[PDB]
Amino acid sequence: LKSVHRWLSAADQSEVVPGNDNIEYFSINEHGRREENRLRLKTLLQQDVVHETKTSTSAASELTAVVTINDLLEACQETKPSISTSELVKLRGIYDRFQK
Amino acid sequence: HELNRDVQQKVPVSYMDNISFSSLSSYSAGLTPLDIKSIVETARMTATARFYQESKKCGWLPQSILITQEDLSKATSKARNEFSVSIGAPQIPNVTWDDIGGIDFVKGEILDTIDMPLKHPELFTSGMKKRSGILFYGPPGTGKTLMAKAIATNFSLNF
Amino acid sequence: LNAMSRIARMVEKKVSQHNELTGENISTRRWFDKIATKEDTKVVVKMEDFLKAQEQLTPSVSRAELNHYEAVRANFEGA
Ligand SMILES: Nc1ncnc2c1ncn2[C@@H]1O[C@H](COP(=O)(O)OP(=O)(O)O)[C@@H](O)[C@H]1O
Repeated sequence: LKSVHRWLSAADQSEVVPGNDNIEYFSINEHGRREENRLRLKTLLQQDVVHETKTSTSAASELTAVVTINDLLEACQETKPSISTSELVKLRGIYDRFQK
Repeated sequence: HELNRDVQQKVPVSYMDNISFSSLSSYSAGLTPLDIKSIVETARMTATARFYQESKKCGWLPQSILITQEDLSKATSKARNEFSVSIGAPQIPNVTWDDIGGIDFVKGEILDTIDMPLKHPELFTSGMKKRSGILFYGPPGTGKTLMAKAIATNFSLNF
Repeated sequence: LNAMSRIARMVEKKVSQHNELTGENISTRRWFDKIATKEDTKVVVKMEDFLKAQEQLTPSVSRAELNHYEAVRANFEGA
């Protein structure tokens, strides 16, 4: 978990297809709709042939999320699961002798 | 020329523009497993009705039947409603109470837990990572239902 | 069970002379066909067995338990 968190932080999952839309404004873009940016984006989407989206899924390279000893030490000496042997002494105390 | 096949009317039919098949596919075509023919025929219907109702003078004349994405969305809502009787299907009958991203501190946790199993909010495939649900707890009558519809319709797709 | 263990190791080290690659005789894991002398398998007890058992077998009734059931007997029916 800590290693995948570190890998996510390092990758940062940012800077994807920046500045896709081109600058195409024109002077006569007035005397009508004031949402011309939305219409231009609509057309830029529409000029595409079809939603291919045949992208290579292996580009992520998720296998690189490897652990390190420093990451290993993120255990931070977690609390014990068993409170104390004192609570369990009798367990073997009765079985110092052979079992019944 | 599937639309045109037997609609023997004066002029053929087409869309020719402006529709976005990804929107139609994603918006509510889930659980419309087949008989999209219903959808497309209802679209043809709305379009043809809007056409023929035109007067002879009318100030303008349409040359051919054209389907628009707005009527198609209307038709898909209608179809989902009329399917509701066949099989129970929630709707969006909510007014003036939606997408309050700043409603509370709880929203951030909701978003940061709904995201990881999904690609577009979080690239990781959640292979070894444990996927989990969300449980809300507290007095009744103070937010347990509207949150669900809001989240479903704003970030998820189906409810 | 001690006899079984003994004969088990016996059979293992015996087939270790024929299953190994230097012998390359049989590796079917069905060696009783190879050890056709079934009499060779005869388990027989020795004082090793009984001695270790007496060492490794506490009485299965506590002094407390025997005392308790003696007390139960003290409810000697009809008196
Ligand atoms: N903080 C809030 N978040 C969401 N909805 C709220 C909130 N406060 C009031 N409401 C409105 O009142 C209702 C709050 O309780 P609700 O979720 O209906 O629980 P119950 O189903 O027990 O009545 C919501 O349906 C919504 O219409």
